[PDB]
Amino acid sequence: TLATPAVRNLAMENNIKLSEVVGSGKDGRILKEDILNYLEKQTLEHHHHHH
Amino acid sequence: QPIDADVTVIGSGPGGYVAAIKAAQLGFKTVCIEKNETLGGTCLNVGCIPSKALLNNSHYYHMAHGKDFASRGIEMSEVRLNLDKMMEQKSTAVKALTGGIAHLFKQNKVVHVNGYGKITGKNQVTATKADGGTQVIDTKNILIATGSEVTPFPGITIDEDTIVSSTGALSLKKVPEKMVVIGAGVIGVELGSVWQRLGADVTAVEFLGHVGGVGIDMEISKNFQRILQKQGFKFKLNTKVTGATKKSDGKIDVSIEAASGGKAEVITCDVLLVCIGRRPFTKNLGLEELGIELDPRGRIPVNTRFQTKIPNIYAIGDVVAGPMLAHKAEDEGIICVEGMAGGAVHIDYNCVPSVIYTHPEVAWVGKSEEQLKEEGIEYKVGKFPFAANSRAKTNADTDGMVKILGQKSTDRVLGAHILGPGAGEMVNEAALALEYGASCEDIARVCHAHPTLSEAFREANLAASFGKSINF
Amino acid sequence: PIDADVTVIGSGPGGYVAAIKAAQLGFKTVCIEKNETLGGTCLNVGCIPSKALLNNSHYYHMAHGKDFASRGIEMSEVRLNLDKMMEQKSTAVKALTGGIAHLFKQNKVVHVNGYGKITGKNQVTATKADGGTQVIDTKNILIATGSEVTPFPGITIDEDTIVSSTGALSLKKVPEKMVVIGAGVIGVELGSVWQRLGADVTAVEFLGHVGGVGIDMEISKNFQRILQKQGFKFKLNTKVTGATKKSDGKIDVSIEAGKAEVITCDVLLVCIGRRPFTKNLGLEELGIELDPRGRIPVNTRFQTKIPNIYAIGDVVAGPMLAHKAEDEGIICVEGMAGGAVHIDYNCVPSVIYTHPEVAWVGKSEEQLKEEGIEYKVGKFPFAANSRAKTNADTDGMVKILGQKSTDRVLGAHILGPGAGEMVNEAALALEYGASCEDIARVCHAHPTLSEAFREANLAASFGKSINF
Ligand SMILES: Cc1cc2nc3c(=O)[nH]c(=O)nc-3n(C[C@H](O)[C@H](O)[C@H](O)COP(=O)(O)OP(=O)(O)OC[C@H]3O[C@@H](n4cnc5c(N)ncnc54)[C@H](O)[C@@H]3O)c2cc1C
Ligand SMILES: Cc1cc2nc3c(=O)[nH]c(=O)nc-3n(C[C@H](O)[C@H](O)[C@H](O)COP(=O)(O)OP(=O)(O)OC[C@H]3O[C@@H](n4cnc5c(N)ncnc54)[C@H](O)[C@@H]3O)c2cc1C
Repeated sequence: TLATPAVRNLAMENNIKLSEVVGSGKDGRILKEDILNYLEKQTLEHHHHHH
Repeated sequence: QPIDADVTVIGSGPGGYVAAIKAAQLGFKTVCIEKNETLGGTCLNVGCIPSKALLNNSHYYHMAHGKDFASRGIEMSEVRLNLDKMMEQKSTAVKALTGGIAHLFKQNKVVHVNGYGKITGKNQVTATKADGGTQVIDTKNILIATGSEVTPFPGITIDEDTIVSSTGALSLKKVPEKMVVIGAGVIGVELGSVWQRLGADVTAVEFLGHVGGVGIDMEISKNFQRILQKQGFKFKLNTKVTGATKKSDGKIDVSIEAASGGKAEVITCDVLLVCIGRRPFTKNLGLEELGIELDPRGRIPVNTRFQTKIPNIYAIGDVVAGPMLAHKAEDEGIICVEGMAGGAVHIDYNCVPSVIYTHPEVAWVGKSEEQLKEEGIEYKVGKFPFAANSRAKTNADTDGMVKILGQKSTDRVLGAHILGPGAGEMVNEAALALEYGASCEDIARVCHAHPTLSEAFREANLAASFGKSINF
Repeated sequence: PIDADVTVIGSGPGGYVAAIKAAQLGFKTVCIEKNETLGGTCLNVGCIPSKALLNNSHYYHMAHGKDFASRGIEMSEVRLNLDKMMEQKSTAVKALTGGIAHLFKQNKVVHVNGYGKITGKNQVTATKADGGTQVIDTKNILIATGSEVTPFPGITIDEDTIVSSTGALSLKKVPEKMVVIGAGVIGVELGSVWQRLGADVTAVEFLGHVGGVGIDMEISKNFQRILQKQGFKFKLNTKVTGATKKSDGKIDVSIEAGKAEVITCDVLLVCIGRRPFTKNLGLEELGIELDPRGRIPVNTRFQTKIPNIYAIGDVVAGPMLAHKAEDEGIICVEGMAGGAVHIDYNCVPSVIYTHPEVAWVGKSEEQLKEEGIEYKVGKFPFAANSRAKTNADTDGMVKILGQKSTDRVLGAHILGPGAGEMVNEAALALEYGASCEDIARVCHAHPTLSEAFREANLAASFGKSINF
């Protein structure tokens, strides 16, 4: 499970578990843009079809 | 005396000789065919190596002849140039490196065929030596690495005497009093700067509006140009050359005019260097008979595995698309040959670095500000000047800066541009950062040795990330 | 009558950088400096003046010797003007120290010139050179008091003939014979400098290898060999019984494994090491306990027993390097501000600025054995590197140590040209937990020295380089 200090801080700062973010970088590294993508899909989610 | 082989490589330039060595290391029965007296191609014989040598030597001559050394308390009586000796040091480097390739070929059991290669069949290459002595090679794969040649300038005819290409410029028998360079790209600037250092009065004439060729960052280019002019290097940009004529005294009248129109004038020189570019070399290789057509620029078309229209025939290096650089050709030769062993084949040209080995040096990798604006990418900018870098200051070598381009919101590094001391080496750290998809902050948190030039690289990234650096 | 959020004591690489960062993050910041100029050991008597002289002496050596002649640069006479050389050194130092002042100004860092003592858990007192004190009331204290020259038991430094670093850096004339005690990083640098300028130089060293602690032995060995061909002489596995100043001005040096012997020198350099400087600081007066060598114990946030008083730099455990100090300063103040704090010293690079240079980051071979790790070895010589070869500058090699199982890079060691700059690429690779193979597949510009690094990784990964 690969992620730099800065990426780990961003995740922790926004209370994101690293296990629920799939990386897009080399060998599945988790990049800042992945934390940001997740944070953004997390807001759009409140408007997705469900029941 | 025919020969069977798994991979036949035509050309021993950076692309050919590396692909050959590698093909052998992977178990392929490997033949490499080269028409010239020595291996190593354009880079080693008349390119990278001799120019870098002259760039080194002429730089030291400038330091000695000038104020640099004297400010350091190295007082030398009377500094004189011995051009022959200087050229000797250059040839020595070429000899050793070209000879070294023969050695590596022998060590890896690469079969070296000396003659002009022509593809005489979908699975056959024929080499014809000078004396007409022929040699046939039946092979599974053919790798075309036939490189590039000087692009001629219409009207002006190169004689490698007073009208020279890069090749003649690297072996002038005396410092020209006055020299004009047609083209202010990477290679023209380097060779121009060399002779300027040695005492030549030098002017480069360029049709476009900036020095340094395609992809260089506008601000980097402008600062570079400015510094070169301070050194005495002269430029006429947005200028066209209409012709040149040999006068009766031997000197040369070059006629120019604005690229837009008019302002027609005439500059006179002792030596004229035509340096407008290079182009793919495929002469008498037999592509026609094979039905392999070229693109409108002379390049052999290839897919992402470097295969041509004919699945077992491959091409790499200067002879195909992409940056015409030696490390690009080598990479291509490696991954192509890996592909023939069933490997994956992936290269991104946006990750290939460029360097100008002048002083200051210029190096960059990735995307320029202009390339970012025209792709509609949103970005931030961090800069750090070598003036505030400790090792640069301590050496009184303070021209230039590092400029980092980051994506505005993902902090992803998009490009890194260096003008100043140690740029060539420094850009490789940036290359590595790109491979890993580094963010500006990432580089900022990595411990860098102090005092080193590389801290300027660190600081620049810190400024891009945090908005502020520490020492500027 | 003045107070702040953070008070840093000492303006070293550690303190000044911590100061500037403290300010930038929104902290009312004060920095206290006993000395006349800012900078600490690095800028005034350390990195900057030694690198200066290494540069000027390297150039002198090239002009005076065979090098420039082989390039077709010919000269009548090459004469040294040591005053001018020293002057250039000084210009560099004045400029850099002044830059820090301008930086404090720019960042609104309050500079206080005086010997500071910690009088209360939230109060620091700075006693000027004329008695007139100045007091600071503060929520946080950061101790960056750095280090001093460690004296040699029974040898008496007078910065004259028996000089320390400081003295060796400012000699007034070139010594005919010079003896260096300690063949560590600094010791070799300063010796080389004078060795280049004329001095017959001899270093004497208790341990059995030049380079200080942590250097890979293969590298240390080739490095020493190379220095020897330059004329730098070594007595290793040797003890210095003591030094005897003699009457004709010279100095006899008592040495021994136990096979006694004596060597005479015109100047003696005492470079056995450095130690944390904590004198009259108010630690004993506050309940703060040191370790045997004299460092201020701290946790993974750099705070002492007293959770609002931190310490960093040479005054703490870890490699006594400027960039180590600067990094610590930064992550320390980030931590005061609620941020995370971690620094792995295995990822702190080291550099020797002789020619050829030496530099490394991560684990030596010995370290890997002493920890029982299974590893591979890739090497590549600068003799086969195009850039090195074209400049006729071919000594040394790059050594990569990778892990047998995961092909991960564990150590990088560089001997030869551009090693100082090159190790920073190695550092960046470690941070990403790069495999040797990944590095080999990163396109490096040709011709560059950095290709030796690329190739050494290729060799560690696959078994073979291309160009060797
Ligand atoms: C003055 C100068 C300076 C340069 N500096 C740099 C630099 O600093 N950094 C950098 O990266 N690049 C530099 N280059 C560019 C670099 O030289 C080229 O990118 C590089 O040589 C490309 O290599 P290649 O293997 O594709 O082709 P080439 O190097 O051109 O090799 C082609 C080889 O194939 C042989 N050949 C061609 N056809 C046949 C045939 N039919 N049969 C047998 N043999 C054949 C040729 O004789 C030649 O040896 C410089 C170039 C010049 C001219
Ligand atoms: C000759 C030499 C060459 C070196 N070269 C290198 C090199 O190339 N690379 C490298 O990384 N390192 C090098 N170093 C080591 C480097 O100088 C130190 O590691 C670095 O100085 C550590 O900085 P610091 O902030 O921790 O302490 P220092 O730099 O020593 O700064 C501490 C400052 O705090 C001040 N101070 C102490 N106590 C008080 C007090 N009570 N009140 C007020 N002020 C106080 C001191 O006056 C001093 O100015 C070299 C050292 C020497 C001697």
